[PDB]
Amino acid sequence: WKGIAIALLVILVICSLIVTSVILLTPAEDNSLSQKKKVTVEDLFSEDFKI
Amino acid sequence: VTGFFIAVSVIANVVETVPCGSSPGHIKELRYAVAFFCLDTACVM
Repeated sequence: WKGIAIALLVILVICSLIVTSVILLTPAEDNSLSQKKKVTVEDLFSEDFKI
Repeated sequence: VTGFFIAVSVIANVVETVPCGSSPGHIKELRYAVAFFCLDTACVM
């Protein structure tokens, strides 16, 4: 046999490529960025905090 | 091919709540790939 096996694995490769392309293209995953940076000593002596 | 895709569908359903692939494991920063859904859809059709 083994012709059945090679045809099968070819079809599996094609279907896997299709499904992984869908997996790559479909979702967003773009949460951008959140949270604000904490306070460090360099911030104190910057011109930003001058009263 | 039908047997193989039934196997992947059932294994995906099993994995659906694996902590690495589910809500836990990432709370400090956020992976929880929802693409599982798509796989289900494909198998179903």
